[PDB]
Amino acid sequence: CRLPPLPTIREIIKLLRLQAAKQLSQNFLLDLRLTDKIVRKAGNLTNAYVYEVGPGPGGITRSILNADVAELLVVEKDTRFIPGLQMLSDAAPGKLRIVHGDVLTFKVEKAFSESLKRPWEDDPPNVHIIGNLPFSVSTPLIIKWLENISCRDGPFVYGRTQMTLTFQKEVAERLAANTGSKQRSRLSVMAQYLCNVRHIFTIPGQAFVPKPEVDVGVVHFTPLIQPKIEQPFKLVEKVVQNVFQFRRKYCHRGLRMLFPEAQRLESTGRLLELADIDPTLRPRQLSISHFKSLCDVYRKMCDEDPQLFAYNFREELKR
RNA sequence: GAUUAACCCAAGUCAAUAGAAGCCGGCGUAAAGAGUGUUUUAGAUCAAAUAAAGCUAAAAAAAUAGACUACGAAAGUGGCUUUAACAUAUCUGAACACACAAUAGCUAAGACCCAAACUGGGAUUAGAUACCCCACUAUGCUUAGCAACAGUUAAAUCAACAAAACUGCUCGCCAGAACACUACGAGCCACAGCUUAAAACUCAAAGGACCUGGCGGUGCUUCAUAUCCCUCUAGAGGAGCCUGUUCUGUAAUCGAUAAACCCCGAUCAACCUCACCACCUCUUGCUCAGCCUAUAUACCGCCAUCUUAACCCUGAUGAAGGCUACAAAGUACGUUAGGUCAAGGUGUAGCCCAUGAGGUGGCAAGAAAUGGGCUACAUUUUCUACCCCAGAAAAUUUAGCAGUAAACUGAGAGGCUUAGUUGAACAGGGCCCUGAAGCGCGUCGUCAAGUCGUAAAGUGUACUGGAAAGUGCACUU
Ligand SMILES: [Mg+2]
Ligand SMILES: [Mg+2]
Ligand SMILES: [Mg+2]
Ligand SMILES: [Mg+2]
Ligand SMILES: [Mg+2]
Ligand SMILES: [Mg+2]
Ligand SMILES: [Mg+2]
Ligand SMILES: [Mg+2]
Ligand SMILES: [Mg+2]
Ligand SMILES: [Mg+2]
Repeated sequence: CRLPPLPTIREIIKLLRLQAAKQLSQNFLLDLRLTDKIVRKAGNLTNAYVYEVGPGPGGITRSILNADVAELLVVEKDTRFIPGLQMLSDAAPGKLRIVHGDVLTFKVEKAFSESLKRPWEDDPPNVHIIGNLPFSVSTPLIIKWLENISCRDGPFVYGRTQMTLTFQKEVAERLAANTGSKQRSRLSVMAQYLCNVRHIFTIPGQAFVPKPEVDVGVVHFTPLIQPKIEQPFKLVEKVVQNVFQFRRKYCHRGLRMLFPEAQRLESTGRLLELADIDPTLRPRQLSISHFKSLCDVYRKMCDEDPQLFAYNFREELKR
């Protein structure tokens, strides 16, 4: 399968009409070899349906097409790259389906046929997502898709679709952080009670043609058959955010803020005691089972008190 | 590895192992010396502070003085008054004694004007501003808790680099990488994660200071900037023939005349003749015949192409370096599948029932777009007399630069060489490129190495869920 040569940075500057190399405001991975590595780590893609986000110049696109995919849905925001992607599509007829639009609003649930939809408890449904997006867009995207897994909608109408996304090295570590680690944070819990998350490898900044001052991690997500917390996404998000707002103080200092001041002291204690959270646990020392306990007790407290779930302590400190 | 020869020791040789064999050397940068004061058994010779009360002026914390450099052990202290008040008559000596001081990180409560990591909300490109605006947390606040000392500048000062080297006297510290790596395990946790280590082991290094450089490099700056530009000046497209290329067409050549014609120049086809096409004939014949058929892709010739050290000083006699003019170390021929067989040769090959000699017919093209050439092209003209006061007729390109362009005459060897006459127009800006110097920059990556690809700013720490890095707090130049 012969494909067009990859565009060098010269052609890319000419294409974006910048006429210089220090005005891109973007970093491109123009190394087909690292992209081969990433597509290898994404799994066995033979006759797979790949939803590739943030195509850009097309190193990831070329790497994926080199693997024997069936359909490769591309979603590009910029129109200066559609010409190159159209040349790629013509070089490999029938495999590249290009679309123009934002990945944060694009509806993947209708993109692929309904004959690929496997049940949730069965194997991942032969539909993969691969992404090298701006880090300013991959974090909202992963939050949105985590909500989708919690609701079993969106890209996960086909089942437990696997994701391979590039994040910043720190963000990737935090996504794949263990209990007690110095990178354990909100993002770790939020990703980990819904997915098996693996930080596979780190690409140094020197490998990107405009070299960034950061490293880039590649992280693989596989939705879990049995989520570790069976509560609504927004409730878990609220609990985790209030726990982790004070990362270096005891866990109760952050949990007291879920309740109005009037009943802060007694309600916080009731929460902790109907859970079994030792109040000397600092937030990085809480496993997903501690958060499951807190979420269950908090769901109860909300269900016998309607006003609670909408409470925001800063809206009460304003007055 | 074998073999030859050599070397050492020798009734031994020498592989392994183990001993013998070593601190009066150093601690800014290589391993090793500061938070401050007091005391301490011994050893040595060197016998504008601080705390209290009160009080305040401009706008709680203190402009001017302060260009001052004082007080205090250090951290620190600079609004006014008053009261207390600023140890000690030799030095060294604390992990363990007493006082202070600062730096992290958490824990309890408390205040909250203001600011503010995180967290929400609003506005913005066409991955918006990461950056603007609003609100409000942690936090910033307040408590209580977790090398010394004395003398020297004499010497060769002087591994270098810092910060000129020194002695004496005392304490502490230092004897490769290695403040290496590693979780047998332990604690917390409670099946899967976090925190916590020395030693072995391995190696011949590790470490410190300095120097040369090299980029077959990168851009720009100014001017000399002549050729080349650009401007500017003066002429050069229509018509008729002849040539170049293309397409179309034929069996074929609208091809040539030391070989026709013409007898003004030239010329087209000529029934010349050679050349081409289609048919035939001749044969030992011309004369041991006949062809200009090839070759300089044979040489020669003629043109053209390309290539063509020493000495003396400086750095402590280290790598290393050496300039000032009102002068401070510098001086001494080949090459070519080249063209030319027309003003010229010396050879070599070819066919010899044909590459020779004849005969019968045909052949005589068409069409465009463009390239080139030759003629006539006038009123500032043409004809006569005269040699200048008469009468009759009717777009690219080439040069420029001066006796040049343009126009007009003569002489030659027989398209080329020389001698004359008349005689213009324009004449301003900038470059390529060498010349003359100056500044800066600059000193690539990756999957298994290429049979790989390509040309205000910082340092920490904390949080970060719109993180290709941002913000907050404290510091540095
Ligand atoms: Mg023996
Ligand atoms: Mg040291
Ligand atoms: Mg003392
Ligand atoms: Mg505020
Ligand atoms: Mg001492
Ligand atoms: Mg003819
Ligand atoms: Mg003949
Ligand atoms: Mg020749
Ligand atoms: Mg942020
Ligand atoms: Mg910072």
